[PDB]
Amino acid sequence: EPHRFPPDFQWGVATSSYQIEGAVEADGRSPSIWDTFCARPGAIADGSTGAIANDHYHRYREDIAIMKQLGVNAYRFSIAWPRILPDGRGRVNQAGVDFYERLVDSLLEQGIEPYATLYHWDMPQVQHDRTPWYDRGVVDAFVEYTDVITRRLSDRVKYWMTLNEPWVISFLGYGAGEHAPGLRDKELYLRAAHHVLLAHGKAMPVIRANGNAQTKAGIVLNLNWVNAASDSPEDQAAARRYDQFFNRWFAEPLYNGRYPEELLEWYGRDLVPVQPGDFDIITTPTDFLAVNYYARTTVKAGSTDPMLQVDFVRPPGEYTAMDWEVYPQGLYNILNWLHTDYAPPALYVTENGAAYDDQVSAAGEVDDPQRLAYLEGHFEAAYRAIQAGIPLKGYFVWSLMDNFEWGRGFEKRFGIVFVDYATQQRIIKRSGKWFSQVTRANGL
Ligand SMILES: O[C@@H]1[C@@H](O)[C@H](O)OC[C@H]1O
Ligand SMILES: O[C@@H]1[C@@H](O)[C@H](O)OC[C@H]1O
Repeated sequence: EPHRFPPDFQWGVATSSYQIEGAVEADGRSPSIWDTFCARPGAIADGSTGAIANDHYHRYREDIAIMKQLGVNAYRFSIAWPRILPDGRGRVNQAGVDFYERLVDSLLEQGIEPYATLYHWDMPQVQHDRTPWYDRGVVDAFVEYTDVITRRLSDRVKYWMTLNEPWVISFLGYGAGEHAPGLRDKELYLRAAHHVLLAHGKAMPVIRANGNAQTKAGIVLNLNWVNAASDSPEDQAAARRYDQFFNRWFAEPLYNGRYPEELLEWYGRDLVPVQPGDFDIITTPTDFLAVNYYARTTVKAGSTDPMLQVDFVRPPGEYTAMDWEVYPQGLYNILNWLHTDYAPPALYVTENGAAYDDQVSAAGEVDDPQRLAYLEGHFEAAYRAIQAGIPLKGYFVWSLMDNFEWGRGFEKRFGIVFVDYATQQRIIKRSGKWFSQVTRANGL
């Protein structure tokens, strides 16, 4: 009664360049804003950096053979700007383009469809020094990079995502100081949020011009299910503000050419650097909307976040090692909201997964029953979305393998494949062996 996904459903895994590649000085790559941020005392919980990570730069063929064992028909990765244009603009680093050619050819040779993210947070440092996200000149810098890389690969890459999680780039990078470049200012976050949207909309016709009739592109939004802690008017309004901040701030511009008006007023409307024609650019038609979903966030009126006047509440329930509530209904809820309000022609889940404490048994196995249960419940929510008529075309598990989890460093393991950092040994987890069966059965 709750069995099979559509016959051409895309089952994948996802990664990003800085989280897995390592070889940070190899083959002409220049430092990213993350290579510099990892130097800051207190920025990374375990004091780690992405300098080596999974060494996927060297080990990609072995990682693609693991993908074949998992039976995925798709693979979501990001392209490092610092390998392609190490001076940020101008001179193409041929050897960096060459890595992504070898990666894309190794994937298509194994029948794995490439889903390429253009921007997953690793701007070159030298380019951030000229154009941070809050400087409108960042838009043409991103379009130039997009132009260069899409010209080289669009014969072989059909699916293109512009930027990964505008909320993270803007708010964690410039509003909360938790991600590179590590600034913390309401105005800088709002400028960066606007310029991310404009870089999305200006990139879109360049991806299309450099491609063919098969080329599909879209943006990737992180979205979480937001819940008021109670029916108190103060708590309902706290939830609505947080929802406006987290979920609607990017979606409303993308589909309706407006920011959420109540939150825009709350902030100071003049702080957002909107020019005439900007919403026409931001609303440029997309082929799909990609969604990164992890959790339910429960909000009360409070002062924890002084910017939004909210506190977070943990309902009784199940939490990952990140302290993120496990709420698979939230994924159905988000997909249904997007379907009803915006009618994207296609939806992808480009990230969903969990971090739990993992150990290699005496027998060399990784028994992760809480990660397996996490995935089973979310896959079941996706199946329900499809049965309700929501045009969900694919699902990418975060992550293929344990990697550098940004401010959490390597202590949080998201992989369905375990990495022994002492040896770079990959061990497919119990959750990975289970997924190996889901992909092959195309269902649960
Ligand atoms: O994507 C985001 C994560 O990387 C960070 O820890 O804070 C919020 C998340 O949704
Ligand atoms: O890259 C990932 C990000 O997109 C998600 O929200 O945060 C977890 C990271 O693993």
